[PDB]
Amino acid sequence: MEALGADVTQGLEKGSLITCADNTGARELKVISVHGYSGTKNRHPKAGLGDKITVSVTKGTPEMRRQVLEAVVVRQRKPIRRPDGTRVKFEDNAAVIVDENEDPRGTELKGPIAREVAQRFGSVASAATMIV
Amino acid sequence: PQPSRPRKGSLGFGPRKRSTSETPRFNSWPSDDGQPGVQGFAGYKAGMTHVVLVNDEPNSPREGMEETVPVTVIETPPMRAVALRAYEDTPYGQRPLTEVWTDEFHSELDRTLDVPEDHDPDAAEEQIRDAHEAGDLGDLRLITHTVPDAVPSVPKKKPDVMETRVGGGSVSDRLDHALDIVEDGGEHAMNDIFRAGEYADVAGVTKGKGTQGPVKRWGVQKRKGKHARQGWRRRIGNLGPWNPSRVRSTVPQQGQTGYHQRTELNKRLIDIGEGDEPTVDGGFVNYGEVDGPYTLVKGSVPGPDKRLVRFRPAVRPNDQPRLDPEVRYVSNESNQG
Amino acid sequence: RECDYCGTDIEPGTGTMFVHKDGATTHFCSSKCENNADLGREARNLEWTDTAR
RNA sequence: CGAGUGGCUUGCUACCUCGAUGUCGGUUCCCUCCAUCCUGCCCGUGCAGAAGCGGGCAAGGGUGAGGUUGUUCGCCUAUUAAAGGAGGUCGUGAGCUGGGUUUAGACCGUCGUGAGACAGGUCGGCUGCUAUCUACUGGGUGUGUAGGUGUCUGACAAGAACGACCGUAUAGUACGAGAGGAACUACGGUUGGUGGCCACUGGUGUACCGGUUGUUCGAGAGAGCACGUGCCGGGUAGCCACGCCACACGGGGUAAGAGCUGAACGCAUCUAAGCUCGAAACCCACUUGGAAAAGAGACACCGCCGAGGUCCCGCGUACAAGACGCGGUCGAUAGACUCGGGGUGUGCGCGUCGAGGUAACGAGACGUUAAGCCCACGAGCACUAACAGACCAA
RNA sequence: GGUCUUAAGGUAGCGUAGUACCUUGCCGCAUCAGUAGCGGCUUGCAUGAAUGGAUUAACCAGAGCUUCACUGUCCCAACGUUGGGCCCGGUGAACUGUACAUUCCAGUGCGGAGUCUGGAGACACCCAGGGGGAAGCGAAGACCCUAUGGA
RNA sequence: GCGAAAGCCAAGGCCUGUCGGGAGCAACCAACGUUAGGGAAUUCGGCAAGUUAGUCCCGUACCUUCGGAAGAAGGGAUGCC
RNA sequence: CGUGGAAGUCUGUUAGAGUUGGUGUCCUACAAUACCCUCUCGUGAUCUAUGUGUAGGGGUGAAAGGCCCAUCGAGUCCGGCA
Ligand SMILES: COC(=O)C[C@](O)(CCCC(C)(C)O)C(=O)O[C@@H]1C(OC)=C[C@]23CCCN2CCc2cc4c(cc2[C@H]13)OCO4
Ligand SMILES: [Cl-]
Ligand SMILES: [Cl-]
Ligand SMILES: [K+]
Ligand SMILES: [Mg+2]
Ligand SMILES: [Mg+2]
Ligand SMILES: [Mg+2]
Ligand SMILES: [Mg+2]
Ligand SMILES: [Mg+2]
Ligand SMILES: [Mg+2]
Ligand SMILES: [Mg+2]
Ligand SMILES: [Mg+2]
Ligand SMILES: [Mg+2]
Ligand SMILES: [Mg+2]
Ligand SMILES: [Mg+2]
Ligand SMILES: [Mg+2]
Ligand SMILES: [Mg+2]
Ligand SMILES: [Mg+2]
Ligand SMILES: [Mg+2]
Ligand SMILES: [Mg+2]
Ligand SMILES: [Mg+2]
Ligand SMILES: [Mg+2]
Ligand SMILES: [Mg+2]
Ligand SMILES: [Mg+2]
Ligand SMILES: [Mg+2]
Ligand code: NA
Ligand code: NA
Ligand code: NA
Ligand code: NA
Ligand code: NA
Ligand code: NA
Ligand code: NA
Ligand code: NA
Ligand code: NA
Ligand code: NA
Ligand code: NA
Ligand code: NA
Ligand code: NA
Ligand code: NA
Ligand code: NA
Ligand code: NA
Ligand code: NA
Ligand SMILES: [Sr+2]
Ligand SMILES: [Sr+2]
Ligand SMILES: [Sr+2]
Ligand SMILES: [Sr+2]
Ligand SMILES: [Sr+2]
Ligand SMILES: [Sr+2]
Ligand SMILES: [Sr+2]
Ligand SMILES: [Sr+2]
Ligand SMILES: [Sr+2]
Ligand SMILES: [Sr+2]
Ligand SMILES: [Sr+2]
Ligand SMILES: [Sr+2]
Ligand SMILES: [Sr+2]
Ligand SMILES: [Sr+2]
Ligand SMILES: [Sr+2]
Ligand SMILES: [Sr+2]
Ligand SMILES: [Sr+2]
Ligand SMILES: [Sr+2]
Ligand SMILES: [Sr+2]
Ligand SMILES: [Sr+2]
Ligand SMILES: [Sr+2]
Ligand SMILES: [Sr+2]
Ligand SMILES: [Sr+2]
Ligand SMILES: [Sr+2]
Ligand SMILES: [Sr+2]
Ligand SMILES: [Sr+2]
Ligand SMILES: [Sr+2]
Ligand SMILES: [Sr+2]
Ligand SMILES: [Sr+2]
Ligand SMILES: [Sr+2]
Ligand SMILES: [Sr+2]
Ligand SMILES: [Sr+2]
Ligand SMILES: [Sr+2]
Ligand SMILES: [Sr+2]
Ligand SMILES: [Sr+2]
Repeated sequence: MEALGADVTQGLEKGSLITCADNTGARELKVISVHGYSGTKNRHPKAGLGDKITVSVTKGTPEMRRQVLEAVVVRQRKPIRRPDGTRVKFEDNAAVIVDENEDPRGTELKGPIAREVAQRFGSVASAATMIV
Repeated sequence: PQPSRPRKGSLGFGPRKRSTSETPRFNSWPSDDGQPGVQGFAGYKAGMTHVVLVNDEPNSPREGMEETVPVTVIETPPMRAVALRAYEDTPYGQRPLTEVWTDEFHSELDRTLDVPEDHDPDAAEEQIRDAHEAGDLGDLRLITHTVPDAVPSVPKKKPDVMETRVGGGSVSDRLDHALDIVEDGGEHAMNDIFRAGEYADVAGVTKGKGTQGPVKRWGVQKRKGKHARQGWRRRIGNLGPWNPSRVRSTVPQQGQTGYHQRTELNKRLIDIGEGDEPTVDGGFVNYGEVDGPYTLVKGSVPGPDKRLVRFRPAVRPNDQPRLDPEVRYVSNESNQG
Repeated sequence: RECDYCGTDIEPGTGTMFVHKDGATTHFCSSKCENNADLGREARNLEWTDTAR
């Protein structure tokens, strides 16, 4: 993929329960896989800020629940490193549901986004209220 | 069918034993290209700080912006090239022929060597030239030492002697270039060989850790789950199969870790200067204060503070030289805190 | 820059930036300041802090 | 239908062990095979392109995470370049695990008159030993080569030190009616592996500072105990990874293959002689070890009555013993002291205030006080201790 | 089949069961995915009425499954604490020992060799280590068969 | 303090649960503390560890043999002067 | 609403009894059945000291072929017996 412009320490794993930062009807997301990733023996597949991940809807509306959808990691608790050395960390771990062409499934996005995610996934940026 | 997995640690840095010389010895030298010159220098590790720098890379989306880069401060005072050794091409490889020494020696060099009182620098020079005429001359290298006396933080006064190659032009012109450096008094600085922004290969004898187990030494797993409570925590599963009925040297075992020679490739020289510009407040921890000739190497460098590190122009660079990087800021913040 | 907690000048190429739930941004100079903030303490009440003196 | 190769399955045999070679599965760690799943280079195509199908060379590297099941096997999910198979006593219990098989207890079904049985199911049900030899990982002492110091050489040896993917430009281009849709090349990044390092972020930090509960020293002050910190909060150095740095290109010779010239055989022919090319594979390049390489090495200087080394002493860039490295007054090696740089968070005492209370008394607040206390780092500083002196040696 | 054996011919219930071979039975629940678990169906290889059937509140160091919470069980390991370990004084065993013994790769041999054959490698001694091999040490195999054995 | 509980301390007893000296004291082992982000992905199985916790107030489901379930669950409070 | 204070009743390392898991430590042991944490019972079919009775094809057994002095699908000793 295109360079993020920040060094990420993947804060999530396969099976991690995260927040769904949108109005799709999905409240909680569970990480299943991480796009383009291949690990090593015994290693739990790791996901971080800027990654396109596959998720299952744990909590939400009856229609959205149980569905296997693709998402993009927007916020994470574990720090990331910006080129000026500064570390940036968030209050929660969050993702936004995305389609085949990487366009957000919902219309409105809840909470902030990292500027590096915005640059990589453009249509998610032009839906973001706050970009930090 | 039991998952595949790469082996624990590399087999190319073996045998994992204590180094013979604390002074690193390069096993390779750069290719002969342009003008003649000494193919290396040496300093003493001081510690680390960070530098705010302007992006030099033309292919970066951040070209011209401020970037924070980690830097290892190494004190690089002038060294003395006290002799010129010449090698001859024999059917058994390169063997040393003769050495051309000086008259002017450093006051405290007698702590390591048996300083020459009676030598003939002309008969030696003659033997080397008769060999060049015969087409038997191999390469030309200089016997060089450091002046630890110039560095107040390093306790030693006993010089670290090492051989360094001279490459560049023709064998005739680099013989003459070599003899000129020597006959003066041998004094040369980091500037004579290196320019800020060039890629150098730093060689050093690592931080000694004494004896450590397979987990630390080879990166093997600790015993997991139930296996961790049975009496075995940091011991490997087995020393090998039933057959072959011997323990193969490739199996991860205990022993000496650290105090090995490593040659760290492609290290960018951020800045070469003089003064107290990179010194940390309160002094570098376990080292001291820097106020003299220094070099700022990008990232980490093998060995602890006070150790002798060696420099050589990169034998295999990946990137093109982007000379004299713009240093916006150098951190002087205390390393304690 | 200046620390949004204590008030000292954050040494460049150092520190952490905490992004709150609402979007608010808080620059910290060290872990000490982050930890005092998590304890619910306000910088004005601690004497060692520049915002206090 | 015919001919075979292997020795993973199964069957057969009864050669070996019944004065015992510990049974499945799993795990962990190492090596290997090729009948190749991916990756490199190729040939064919029912090869437009894209995506495929089939075949050849090729074992360098990779081949991962999970849900049911003791399972091997297998079924299933999402990822992936791919998530290949097999051997090493069905590798691996003087390594682990003990879920299954297969003791002694018990139940159910079936069988039996019965004891009791079952190649049926089910609950429970133990894991010994101080390493003599050998083997290897690391560490020393001697001898050989035949005075010492310093610098090297390189026979050999090890490596995967690198593997792979995504994205951008190429390009909405070549190709194609359209749908759809590449490449060479140049770039940016990710992943796995590898080696090193701690400025930064993070962990630790029973150094240290503070808060505070119970109890004891009459109160105060200041302390002990509460498991090897009572608990809580912060945390320096160091050590660390979750942090940071580095890890080519190119040559040379080949395989499959594409060809040139060319004869046997006037022609033709990539081959028989000759030659130009051509794989992630081989050699070199690069990193690490390596004078015990018995052809036991080279060079320079010093010295043979003295060069050098050991002991000794103060110490670590070193360290389980041993070894290694540095300093030793012509000195900053260690300690004290004072600064600097850091940790904590405002000391004792006194003064003002303080809900109240006749008063006694009074939790606490403010000031004095960026206070007090403390530091595994640095600098200054010969004050203290590196003194005295011994020995070997051509 | 629309009686025959041998007296009767399985009624209430329960049922893929601690009983179901086929079997991971079929449908559903739950999970990304569930040989598990629960519900339903159920022709039950070979359920069933004091050989007691069914059911059940309460109880349980009893067997299986799910959720919330929690966490070094794991990703993936780090640093620290105490006692050992290591060096020194003192005390001072045992297991085991046909002999020889510096081995390695192949081969051969009663077909699972440090000792045979061919090569390769190999200067001696010592320290620490984790246990690959000595089909390591410990126990005249409890399995299996055999004995005109025992109980 | 509910307490013959913990923890601390008297009276009384003891330094004889009877070998010591040394090395920031390495690997490895036994007991154990703390670990960022994730949170059972571990494993036959949460085995091991951890979480919760005393007291008062509020409040409390299915089912039931009416006894129980029940401290269900869940929520709030808690010092000193 | 109070009184009353029942119970093979509950919590409980009270004393005391027991022994689920760690398949931890030990496994030439401290110990021929031990150590630590965890766990169960603790007014009753309770626990316990002493005295006393039952004896080997016999006892005793809330039954595991358990136990009858480290000895049990028939104790131990000596004899039969070389
Ligand atoms: C039926 O299986 C057994 O009986 C196992 C055991 O009893 C294990 C004994 C372990 C000891 C007590 C000797 O440590 C035994 O003696 O095994 C023999 C045994 O004991 C030495 C070894 C044997 C002999 C040939 C090799 N084999 C290895 C182990 C084994 C495993 C078996 C087996 C036989 C053997 C024998 O039957 C199938 O599973
Ligand atoms: Cl995955
Ligand atoms: Cl393990
Ligand atoms: K046998
Ligand atoms: Mg696994
Ligand atoms: Mg620091
Ligand atoms: Mg800081
Ligand atoms: Mg064995
Ligand atoms: Mg082939
Ligand atoms: Mg291979
Ligand atoms: Mg096996
Ligand atoms: Mg074994
Ligand atoms: Mg065993
Ligand atoms: Mg053992
Ligand atoms: Mg079972
Ligand atoms: Mg069982
Ligand atoms: Mg069922
Ligand atoms: Mg009846
Ligand atoms: Mg026998
Ligand atoms: Mg039998
Ligand atoms: Mg009989
Ligand atoms: Mg954690
Ligand atoms: Mg698993
Ligand atoms: Mg438990
Ligand atoms: Mg009695
Ligand atoms: Na053990
Ligand atoms: Na074995
Ligand atoms: Na065959
Ligand atoms: Na096994
Ligand atoms: Na391969
Ligand atoms: Na499986
Ligand atoms: Na075997
Ligand atoms: Na075992
Ligand atoms: Na096993
Ligand atoms: Na080539
Ligand atoms: Na019946
Ligand atoms: Na832990
Ligand atoms: Na062994
Ligand atoms: Na009444
Ligand atoms: Na117990
Ligand atoms: Na009971
Ligand atoms: Na009898
Ligand atoms: Sr050299
Ligand atoms: Sr070399
Ligand atoms: Sr065990
Ligand atoms: Sr063998
Ligand atoms: Sr082949
Ligand atoms: Sr392929
Ligand atoms: Sr099998
Ligand atoms: Sr099957
Ligand atoms: Sr295998
Ligand atoms: Sr079975
Ligand atoms: Sr059976
Ligand atoms: Sr069992
Ligand atoms: Sr000799
Ligand atoms: Sr493209
Ligand atoms: Sr299109
Ligand atoms: Sr204490
Ligand atoms: Sr508490
Ligand atoms: Sr050819
Ligand atoms: Sr020699
Ligand atoms: Sr019926
Ligand atoms: Sr040992
Ligand atoms: Sr026996
Ligand atoms: Sr007393
Ligand atoms: Sr005594
Ligand atoms: Sr802490
Ligand atoms: Sr689970
Ligand atoms: Sr699982
Ligand atoms: Sr509550
Ligand atoms: Sr009771
Ligand atoms: Sr058990
Ligand atoms: Sr013990
Ligand atoms: Sr035992
Ligand atoms: Sr425990
Ligand atoms: Sr009780
Ligand atoms: Sr007799």
